[PDB]
Amino acid sequence: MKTYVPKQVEPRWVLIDAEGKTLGRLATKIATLLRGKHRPDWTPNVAMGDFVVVVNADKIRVTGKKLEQKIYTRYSGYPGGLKKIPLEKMLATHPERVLEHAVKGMLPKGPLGRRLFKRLKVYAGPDHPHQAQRPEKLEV
Amino acid sequence: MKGILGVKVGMTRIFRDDRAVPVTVILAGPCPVVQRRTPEKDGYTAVQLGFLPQNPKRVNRPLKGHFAKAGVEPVRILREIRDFNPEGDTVTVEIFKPGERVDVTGTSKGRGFAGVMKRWNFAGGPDSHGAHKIHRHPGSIGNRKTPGRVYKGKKMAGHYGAERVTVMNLEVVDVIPEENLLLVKGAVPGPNGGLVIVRETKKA
Amino acid sequence: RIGRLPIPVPKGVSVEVAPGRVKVKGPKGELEVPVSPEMRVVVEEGVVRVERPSDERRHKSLHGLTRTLIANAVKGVSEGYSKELLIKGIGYRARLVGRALELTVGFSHPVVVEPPEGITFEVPEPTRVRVSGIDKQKVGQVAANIRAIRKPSAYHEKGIYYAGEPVRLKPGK
Amino acid sequence: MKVRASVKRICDKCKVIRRHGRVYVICENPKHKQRQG
RNA sequence: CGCUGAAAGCAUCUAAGCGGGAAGCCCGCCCCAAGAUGAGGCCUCCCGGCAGCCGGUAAGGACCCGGGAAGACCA
RNA sequence: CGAUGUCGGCUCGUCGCAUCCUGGGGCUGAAGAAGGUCCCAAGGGUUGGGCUGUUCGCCCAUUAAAGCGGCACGCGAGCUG
Ligand SMILES: [Zn+2]
Repeated sequence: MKTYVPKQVEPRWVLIDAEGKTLGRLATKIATLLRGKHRPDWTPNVAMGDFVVVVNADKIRVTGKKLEQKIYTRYSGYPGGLKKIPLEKMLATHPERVLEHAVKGMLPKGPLGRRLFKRLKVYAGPDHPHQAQRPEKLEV
Repeated sequence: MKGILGVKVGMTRIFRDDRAVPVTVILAGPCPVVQRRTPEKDGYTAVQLGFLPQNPKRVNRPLKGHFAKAGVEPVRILREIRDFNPEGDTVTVEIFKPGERVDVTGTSKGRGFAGVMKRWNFAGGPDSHGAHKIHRHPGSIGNRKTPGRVYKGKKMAGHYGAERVTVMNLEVVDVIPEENLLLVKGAVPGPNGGLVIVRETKKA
Repeated sequence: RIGRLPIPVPKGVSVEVAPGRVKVKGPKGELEVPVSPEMRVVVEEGVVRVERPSDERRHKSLHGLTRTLIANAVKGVSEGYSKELLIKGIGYRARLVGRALELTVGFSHPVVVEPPEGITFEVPEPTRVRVSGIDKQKVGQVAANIRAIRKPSAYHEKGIYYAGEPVRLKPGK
Repeated sequence: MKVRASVKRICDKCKVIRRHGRVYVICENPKHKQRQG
């Protein structure tokens, strides 16, 4: 009686409202659905988590003074190339990249992890071009 | 933002107000637009300028169709003037006027695998007092075990020039309408005959 | 003794409460006060009040601030406000230029100030200027910038002074 | 603005505030103006 | 450095809020840049037999050759 | 210790800020100018020479200034010795 492995399953699209939800918590549930660890047929070594689309990423909310005290930094490899970016500016420019950074901070690494991050699609604002994919709305 | 294609014909000083104002002479026009970069079509504003004309028997079908969608004769070189919607269909030197400030973008003369002195003006080493075989080397290039590597962007040998270069805030000494020639004070990047782009200066 | 206090609403003043914000339209004009939703607006004709839901520090704070603030607002749309300035310093004075106020207080040039929206610059003389409007904070803001232009001088009465601003300058040479 | 760690009243007019997470010894005397740091 | 302002009748630049404010930061200037594997966008050109597979192909390209302020080679 | 080349100078720099100048400000025993001190500030700059192996320092002349340090008291498979 070997442990069961499922066959390949079509990923079920899932829409998620970025508005009104906390950054960390929402990113948590997003990562959870992304892994497919909501499915009884779950298996680690294969990306069978669901495709996820989010809208109103700008409409995310964050507790405390994290608007400014949270500094998304980057590194160019160049001396003094540490580019600190506060959370506010990062909202004004790339809020979708904010959620990308937060959820990517929670995914398991490795090529499976990167493909999983490909499996996610953020859209700041209320719209997205995936109606053909039938994005199932799912409150969290 | 006004601009025009052009070619560096050479340099020369001339006399205005008892000053031998050195200028570079630049055959700019005429420049026919071939495609206008529109935001609805391309997400921004710009035009596409042909200069100089090209042999019809030396043009591929794709470009030929590109001039059929346009109306211009087949033309050798084609560039974009960002954020420039010329009402006219062939920009010429008339868009500028002598005394107007411009910025010129060209490819400086390719100096090949430039040494480190000529490329970055490193002092090199002494010529005597025992300098062993190092008269033009950069000396040290880093630090010891901490951090024990080479930072990115450390100046070294490589291709000095042969690159898109823009000198800025030049002055239109004089325009030459009949010739499509333009007179700009100072020097322009690139060799004589090397293509260039003349643009209004972004200064103020 | 202050959120305890009742806020009279002498018409013609339309105290319009919205969720977390009031819209008061008096005779002098109109405005809106954004307000903490935690505080209730006791909308009674003639006198409106505020009911702090608890007595935490945040609720006596927000209670007093909300009450006195909205009272300032209704007094704004109902009367507007004024804040004078006694320009001093020899040869220092101003003069209204249409809406913009020119002021020359000893630079390499004059200094012109533009009234934002209601903000009017009254020039009783070149030496004294009034800046009035419905807003209480904004009068102190624009007039604040005015006094910021040529601050008081520590050694001479040579600088933009508030009306009632006590003139305390130290001795010099 | 005397900066220090042990900011304190000097005269009775020395009023103290916790302005923006810091403690300020504000008073009429500009000499008495103190910033804890 | 402020304006409004409660907590705390007063006052308080702060607690709500708003403003000003530096060779500083971001942008703005210049250059690189879609291996940006998120591989972007726009224009123009091409059209059979045994997800494929073969075929010569179209567009086009390469080799070759004359070179070149392009260049170590390559490009 | 079956090797981690040791001072100094040269080249090349990169970084910290406990900032010398340049930017902003507070107080003053700040009349103005020049100042003193402290706060914010690391973008850029921070000279040439005489002496000495020297670093250091003194001195000459300047400068807005002529910063202190870290980087194996940086840097010898880069030079010197
Ligand atoms: Zn005191």
